[PDB]
Amino acid sequence: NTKYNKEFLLYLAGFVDGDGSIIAQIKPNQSYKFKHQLSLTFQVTQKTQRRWFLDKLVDEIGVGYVRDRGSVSDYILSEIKPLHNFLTQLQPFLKLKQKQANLVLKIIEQLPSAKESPDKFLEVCTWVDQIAALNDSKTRKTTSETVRAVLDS
Amino acid sequence: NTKYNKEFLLYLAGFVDGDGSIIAQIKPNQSYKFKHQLSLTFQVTQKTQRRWFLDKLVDEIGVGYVRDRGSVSDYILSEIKPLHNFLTQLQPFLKLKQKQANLVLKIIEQLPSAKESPDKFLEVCTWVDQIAALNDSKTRKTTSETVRAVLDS
Repeated sequence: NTKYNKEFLLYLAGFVDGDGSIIAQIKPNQSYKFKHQLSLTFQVTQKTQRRWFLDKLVDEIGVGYVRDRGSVSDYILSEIKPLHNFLTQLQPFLKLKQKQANLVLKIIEQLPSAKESPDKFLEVCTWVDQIAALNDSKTRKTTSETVRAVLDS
Repeated sequence: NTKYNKEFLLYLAGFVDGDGSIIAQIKPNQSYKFKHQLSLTFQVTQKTQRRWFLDKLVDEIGVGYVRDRGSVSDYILSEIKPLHNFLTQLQPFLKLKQKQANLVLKIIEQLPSAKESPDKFLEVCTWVDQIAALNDSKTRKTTSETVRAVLDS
């Protein structure tokens, strides 16, 4: 229920439209009722020499974490409830990635019913794919890609 | 010159910090007094399917142009006077690329004197290099790189 400052949201939306990522993924996981688990991730990446900017985002957003990946680092926010509150506030200012944000919110509002319904879940799976297409990523996998995801998990 | 709206500047500054380019170059050119010419470029790049965002920037900034490269296109602003007026207004909101914008301004304000003084021009050459380094680009060239730049001209 953190309320963010509008000038911050305006600058961060332009930053996100230029280089941030709003991503959803469905990965195989035998512990889940439908054998797959959803992950939702707002991500900003910088070279490690500007990791201060990512640690600053954690201070300013109040949630999320920074992870190192060698010569780059990311700010990651993947907790559902703070992610919903953050993207609800950022969305009105996004111009290139607003549809990704809208779909993540739609997915999150559907998760209680996706826990029990196969139909509700499979429909989340279609919105996951719509996000990937908006992100210019692959939305369809070959048989080898599917089995390899299973093996990787 | 034109006065830009502040919420547009905040959003565009975050967009520039995320993925925009403030670049300066010195290239060999026989017709110039010191045998080299300066180019100053503010550049935003998008995939061609989102070229509309770049053509929109031309409408909103009031100057600059869009060029197609392959699967990508750029908005380019390289005219001195409008570039100075635009970066003067955007600079207070930049958080990662502010030093590049300030050096481009300092270069532009030095251009009348750099026209006649070798020392003024060579000093602009040092600011060009400082921008390159801030851009994580190389600031020193090998002999083959220098001669090739001559040949390319």
